[PDB]
Amino acid sequence: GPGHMDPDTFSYNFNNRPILSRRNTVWLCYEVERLDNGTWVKMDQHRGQVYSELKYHPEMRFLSLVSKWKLHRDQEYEVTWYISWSPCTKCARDMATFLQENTHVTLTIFVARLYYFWDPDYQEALRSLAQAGATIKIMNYDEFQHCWSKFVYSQGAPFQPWDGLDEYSQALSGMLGEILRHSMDPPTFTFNFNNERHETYLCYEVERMHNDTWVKLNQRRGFLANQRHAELCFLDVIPFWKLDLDQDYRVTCFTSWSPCFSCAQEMAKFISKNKHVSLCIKTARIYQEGLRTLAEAGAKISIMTYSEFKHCWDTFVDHQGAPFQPWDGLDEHSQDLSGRLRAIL
Amino acid sequence: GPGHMDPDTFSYNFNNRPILSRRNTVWLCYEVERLDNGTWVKMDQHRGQVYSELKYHPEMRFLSLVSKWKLHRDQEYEVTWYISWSPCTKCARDMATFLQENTHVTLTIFVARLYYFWDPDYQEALRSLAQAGATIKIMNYDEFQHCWSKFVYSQGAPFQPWDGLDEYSQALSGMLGEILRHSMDPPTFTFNFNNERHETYLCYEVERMHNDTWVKLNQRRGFLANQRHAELCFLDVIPFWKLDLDQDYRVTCFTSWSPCFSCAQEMAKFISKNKHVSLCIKTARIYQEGLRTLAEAGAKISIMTYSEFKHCWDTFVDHQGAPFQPWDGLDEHSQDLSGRLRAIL
Amino acid sequence: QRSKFENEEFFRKLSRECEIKYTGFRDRPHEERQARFQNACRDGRSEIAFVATGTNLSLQFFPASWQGEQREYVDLEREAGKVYLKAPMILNGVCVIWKGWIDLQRLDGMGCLEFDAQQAFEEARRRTR
Amino acid sequence: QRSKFENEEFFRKLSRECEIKYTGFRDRPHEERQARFQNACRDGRSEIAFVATGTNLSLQFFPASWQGEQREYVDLEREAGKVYLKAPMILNGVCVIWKGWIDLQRLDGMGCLEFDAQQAFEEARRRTR
Amino acid sequence: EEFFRKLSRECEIKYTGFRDRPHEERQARFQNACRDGRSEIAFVATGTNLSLQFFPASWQGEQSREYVDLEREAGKVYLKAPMILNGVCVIWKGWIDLQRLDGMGCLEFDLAQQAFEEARRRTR
Amino acid sequence: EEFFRKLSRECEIKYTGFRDRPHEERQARFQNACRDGRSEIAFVATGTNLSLQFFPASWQGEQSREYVDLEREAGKVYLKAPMILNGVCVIWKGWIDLQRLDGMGCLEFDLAQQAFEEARRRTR
Amino acid sequence: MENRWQVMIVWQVDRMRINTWKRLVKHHMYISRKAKDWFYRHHYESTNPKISSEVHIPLGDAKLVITTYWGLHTGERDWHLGQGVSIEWRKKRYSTQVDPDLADQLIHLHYFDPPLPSVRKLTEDRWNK
Amino acid sequence: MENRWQVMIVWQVDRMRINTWKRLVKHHMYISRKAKDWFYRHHYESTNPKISSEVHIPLGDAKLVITTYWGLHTGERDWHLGQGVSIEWRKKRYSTQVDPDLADQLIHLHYFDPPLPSVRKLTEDRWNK
Amino acid sequence: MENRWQVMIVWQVDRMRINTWKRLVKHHMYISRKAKDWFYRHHYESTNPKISSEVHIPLGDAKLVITTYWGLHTGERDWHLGQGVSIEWRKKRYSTQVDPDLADQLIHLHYFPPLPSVRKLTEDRWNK
Amino acid sequence: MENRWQVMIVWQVDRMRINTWKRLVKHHMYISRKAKDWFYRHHYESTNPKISSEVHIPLGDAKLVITTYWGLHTGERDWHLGQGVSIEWRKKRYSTQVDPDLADQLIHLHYFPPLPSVRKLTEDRWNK
RNA sequence: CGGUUGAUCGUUUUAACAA
RNA sequence: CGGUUGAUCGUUUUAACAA
Ligand SMILES: [Cl-]
Ligand SMILES: [Cl-]
Ligand SMILES: [Zn+2]
Ligand SMILES: [Zn+2]
Ligand SMILES: [Zn+2]
Ligand SMILES: [Zn+2]
Repeated sequence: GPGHMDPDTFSYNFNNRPILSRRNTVWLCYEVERLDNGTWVKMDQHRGQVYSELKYHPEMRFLSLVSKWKLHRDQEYEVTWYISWSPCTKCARDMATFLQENTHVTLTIFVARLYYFWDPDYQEALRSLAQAGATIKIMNYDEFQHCWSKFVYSQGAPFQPWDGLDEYSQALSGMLGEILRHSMDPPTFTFNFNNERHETYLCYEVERMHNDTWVKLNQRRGFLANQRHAELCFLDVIPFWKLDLDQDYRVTCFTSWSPCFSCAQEMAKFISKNKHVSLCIKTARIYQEGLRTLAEAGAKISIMTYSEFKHCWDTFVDHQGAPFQPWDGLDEHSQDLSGRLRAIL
Repeated sequence: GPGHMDPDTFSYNFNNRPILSRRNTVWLCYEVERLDNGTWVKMDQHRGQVYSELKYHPEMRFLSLVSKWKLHRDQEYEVTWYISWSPCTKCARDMATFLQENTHVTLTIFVARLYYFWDPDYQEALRSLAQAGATIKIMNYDEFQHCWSKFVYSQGAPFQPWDGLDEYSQALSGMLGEILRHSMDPPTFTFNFNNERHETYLCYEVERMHNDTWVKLNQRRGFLANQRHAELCFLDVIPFWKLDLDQDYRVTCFTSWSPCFSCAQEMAKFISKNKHVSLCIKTARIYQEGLRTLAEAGAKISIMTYSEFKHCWDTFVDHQGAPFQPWDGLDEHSQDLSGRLRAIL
Repeated sequence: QRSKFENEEFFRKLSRECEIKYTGFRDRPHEERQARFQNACRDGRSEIAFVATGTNLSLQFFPASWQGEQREYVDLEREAGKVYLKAPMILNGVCVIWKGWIDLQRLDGMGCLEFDAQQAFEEARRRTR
Repeated sequence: QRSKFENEEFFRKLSRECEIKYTGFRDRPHEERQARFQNACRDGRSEIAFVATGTNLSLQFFPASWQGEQREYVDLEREAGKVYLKAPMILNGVCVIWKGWIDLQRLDGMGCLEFDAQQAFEEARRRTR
Repeated sequence: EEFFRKLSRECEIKYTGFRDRPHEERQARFQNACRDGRSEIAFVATGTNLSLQFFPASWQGEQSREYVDLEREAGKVYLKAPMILNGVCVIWKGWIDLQRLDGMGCLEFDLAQQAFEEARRRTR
Repeated sequence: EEFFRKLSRECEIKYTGFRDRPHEERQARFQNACRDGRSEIAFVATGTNLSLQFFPASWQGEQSREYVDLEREAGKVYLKAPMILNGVCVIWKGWIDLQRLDGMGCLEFDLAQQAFEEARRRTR
Repeated sequence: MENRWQVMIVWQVDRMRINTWKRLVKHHMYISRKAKDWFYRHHYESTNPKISSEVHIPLGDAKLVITTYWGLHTGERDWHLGQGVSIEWRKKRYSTQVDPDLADQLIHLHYFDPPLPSVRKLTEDRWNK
Repeated sequence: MENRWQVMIVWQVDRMRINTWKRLVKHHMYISRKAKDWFYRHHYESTNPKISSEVHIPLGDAKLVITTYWGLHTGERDWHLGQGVSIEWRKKRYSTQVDPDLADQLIHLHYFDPPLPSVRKLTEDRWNK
Repeated sequence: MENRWQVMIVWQVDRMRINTWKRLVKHHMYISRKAKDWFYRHHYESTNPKISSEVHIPLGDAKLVITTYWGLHTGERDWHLGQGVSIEWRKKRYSTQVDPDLADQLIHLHYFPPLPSVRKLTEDRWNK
Repeated sequence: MENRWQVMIVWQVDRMRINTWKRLVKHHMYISRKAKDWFYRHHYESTNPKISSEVHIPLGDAKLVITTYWGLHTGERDWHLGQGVSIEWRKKRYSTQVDPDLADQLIHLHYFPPLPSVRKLTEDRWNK
């Protein structure tokens, strides 16, 4: 049925806290659009919401509904899902094999929470689902408002967001970006990491100490951007790794601009509270008291060089078999920035 | 929901023709009773009807409903099912493992049709379900009327049975008795097969010719009773075996009383129409023109002796490790009956 | 008859502006749709439906065995790549004939109507008004 | 107070004819029900409920951490095989105390009530009638 | 042919009967089924899903000598069966011990045949 | 002990990697994983589900010499690992050919030990 | 030609309208007996394998029969999944297919001279306009 | 004793009555604004992990709060699956639990001096009588 | 007693694979009509109680018979009830067993939407 | 590079068996309180990326550690992602592997509604 | 696959849509 | 298993029950 669920179930189930224990049911709100004369028109009757059963997840019921619909196969369809938990292995595999057999339908999925984001089995299932042609995103405030207005029997009552919605959304976006292994295309890399821009993109890697030797972590590698600036999002993503308090970890950051005042203060406080995490920041530009305070807190502020650029191109760039090509005025600008930073610090 | 299904779906799905092709959905009407002060009281809210899904059979949904009910475990419950198709292997196994873990609930099942009664896999699944403690029966006219009055939104309209309901019910009862491998307890055998009684019970076996030698068929062995007399029910069960028209089959019948006039005429016509089926009737009593006509049609009417009694006791009697014990006045009465039949025929 | 056919709204609606198309298995690819349509036209044991594009009206060609009580044809060999359809019937008490054709490739074509107890129904219609 | 407790219908109903029982996990066997009840009585981190046999009234003993704003006891060592319950509360503006006990084997027992702004609520009750 | 030697190396055979039941009655049932017949006997290869089936001749519509014998040596049963495979008349022989329903088995070879050989060469 | 000889007879080992992928890259990945390390290598017995796992030492929280070597002979790799099992210090050694990721492997043996032996005898 | 066919004009309607029509007919047939002379034939009395129901309405000495179907081909619109209706008028082995307008006029001329059951609301296409 | 508890009288009710109460309150709160000064607090504003909703009703200078719960223990009857209600009256950190009769009397004294939302119909036990 | 027997090679498979086989075979001889020359024999047309169904593929003067089986006391997950498939080239009272590869090559020589292939039906992933 | 490694014996099992194990273990140390002396360590408390969870059973002066694993490139139905179980008797820096039978006998010696047994978790029906 | 149905798990799968 | 939730697939799973 189209949009007749009570607000209390919505608020209880679509809470976006990354670790939420007593939500054993999955809710799926689905809508369908059709391509006509080059524009996507809403299909008003082909929308609704379903919930799970003891051994019957909402994806299976949606597949049964699609089978009963008997959509014209000579048309193009876009389906949008809003789901509380990310699909499990069985549901992800069956959705992938459904998408592979029906090329006239595309699927976009918004998730409130990630289900077992620390389990490589579900990570591989989600990666396969994304490779099959599905778009997986994190449900933000706009989507919550849309679901409240469209699928909730609110009777005109205003939507009251829960505490910490934005921080949870940013943390979940960071984890999803880690899981899906996103990469920057060469144009964005060239436009953003040039030393000569209203956005700040930062990459990050993690290493662990073992017998006076640093060993890289395969999963703890990635990058993110701004939606608050990107440093706050990274510091919000950090606590969900559960870094051990007995071993030594080093976090290497590759940031375009220098951190702001509030971001630098937050980073300094975080690295002062956690003595087991060393920080190595290698920036490319400068956006100086905050930088000096951050450096004196324990961080190692440096300037990117050719080796760092080559590592970034090999690591976080979707070059697709293309070697790195440096741009004009790289070495002189890098040397000038390094000298200026050495004189300042 | 309790009893809100339209009459057309009921009439389409609960048709009891043994071979029915285009009914791809399963309907399950369930009701529950509870034991209080030694009497079984109806639980008015714990009843309803469900249907199947693409990969979700009604048994699974009923199990989920039972889980949600949270019945008191210190009580006794009786559940009654009315289902269109007999349960498949997965559903039968899971119902058996549910019954084995919950000893405070008993289950009685009425089936409109038998699903793949010729498939030994489903036969074994049904036998396991019956061994687990479930009672499996064939849905007769009284149960159809009860379901029409209770689970159908008929709005007071009278029930109109379809053509051939009783014959289909008798044929399905015979097939279910063959599948479940029923047996007579010693008291019934002694009371009915004594040569010295308002019921006629008949046993039957089948053999096939192969190089001038009779080979028994393991599945085609059983017995039945009256509900029309038992001979008409047996002749209705016969056509569903699909006996081949090229080989030679012999049907051996062990009947208590002699066939009636109409039953003898029907049997003679049936054995005259089918020349590939020989009939060997070995009766125990006489209920004579019809018998003479049946004998002249091609049958071999005989009288039971000690060997036949021993075979019956070993074959269709639940003796449970007990040898056969003949009763008084057996040999003299058998010899007198044989002499009288020889003089008559 | 002729005046009733040329004057009543229903007959004019079905005779003036009508184009037909075949939508048998709309969720299946074009090739097996063509194969199923050809098979159904050839065996004579299954229905074939032709839906007017504008309205919800449809013509169903049921097999004669499904009637049980009792000129029309669905033929192929007149022209390769086309199916021709003639269906006489009685509509609103007058004898009318439906004529059409659809191509096997597009599963589309044209279709229109023509002209080609009886007194009891006229009396009932007069008393109906 | 005393006159209101002895004269009003609600207090007399909850004080005169009342017997309590524990129905925590009614679909579970007796042994694990006893184990869960003992565990819940001992840890103090989960609720315990006691339902009046006749009516739908129930007493819930929520942990104090769940309140967040602010004598009563659920104790075991007074007698082996029994749990004793004391719960002071304010009902209909007057201070009342609930006293009961249930055995660990039958998960059943007895329970009844006793007697042991304030003027603003009296004014509201007088204006209520 | 590669198929023969692919399914003729280090191949041991083992009985599959009432697997979800205890072993003693399993050998009892194997014993009495091998004695009387009127039943199907399976022998699966360990490596793959290939299986030799022993069907009574009465189950076939029509109609070559092959046997299963256990009375020549106590505690073990010998199996012999010729069968035409891919145009050649190979003969499969083996044995299993009666105590553990396990043993060894191998297939060694002895107008329509040439017709199938021509068709097979044509199917390349 | 019966366990050792039960899992030491006619036991051949075979590599399990990216099984749902073609063989050429499978041996390439086995090659480079055996070269660099920083990965887990599995060797399962054919008969049962027993498996030998090769984990990098950096994955353990703390801390015995054992090796996997392929440069002594081209096209084949040799495996050596001591490990204490049931109170005795058995050593598992084997080899697999690099072309087919199959081969042979066997385990031959070399205050707390006596303590475990006493506890095991007590657990009868 | 060895293929013989039958021609029927079937008005494609959705499932909700079929359910509403059946419910209204059965409600006005038994509870509020304004239409008590009607004969509501149930599912399986027919040679045609796909004929879900058949309502007979006696009009003087003839009868107007409305038969609904299920299991037809899909339609052009989204909710034309294979159900339809057809109305005709018969008198002693003489049948003529009837416009729903004329059918409702006949119904109201003889019987009506919860909403009353009309065929114009059943057969009207709410998805093409 | 290291275990500290809170005492609440919770009226055990079924799911349908909870849904009807919530629907009526929200319908008379926004559409027909006879009760517009009420504050319908949504699910998660509480320290208690199991408190599905909380309706605040200002009565002069104090407020009557009705809180419903989900996730409680099962009841004695068949449809007492773990949901309940509790009504109390508070004025500046002074709270007293209120009889549903008195609660409805207070509600009708101040506001009412689709059916009107009453707590007597919500809390009444239709399964024990 | 044991003087007469019958020997065949039977490949244990899953029930869903048998259903897929008997669905594509019916589809290809009824709807697509690419294999309308094939024959299908049901369970009641054979004397062997364990025969599920038979598919006859004409190859000119000879035929290829592929038969399915229930009732095998082998089982897949040790349920003492397993399915199986057998292949037999038949030419005027001459019979032989054929491995799936040669049978598929025979089918492709004379014949030819998924297609009914014998390798997909007979191959195994439970032991490989 | 290849100079340092770690060797363990890991038994491939199914995910549902792992879930059953970790459900009965939690039940028996939380509700029934028969095994309240056992310890449970989650995934984030171990350095090995492939460790799922660890269960510690005290046996007096020593302990029995049973560890679960995801991420194995073996797989059950060849999905390159399989679970596994490992057993280890540990006594004050001394460690050894223990077969399931001896571990179950150790548990029954010191300890003891279904019970958490290691044979039911480690045994196989896919190859037996 | 309209077959004297050997049975694809067909809106032939649905309580209110005209209360 | 009220845990700064590591997440058992809890009527915490349901459109109308007071229209
Ligand atoms: Cl899911
Ligand atoms: Cl079923
Ligand atoms: Zn799922
Ligand atoms: Zn900032
Ligand atoms: Zn089933
Ligand atoms: Zn009779």
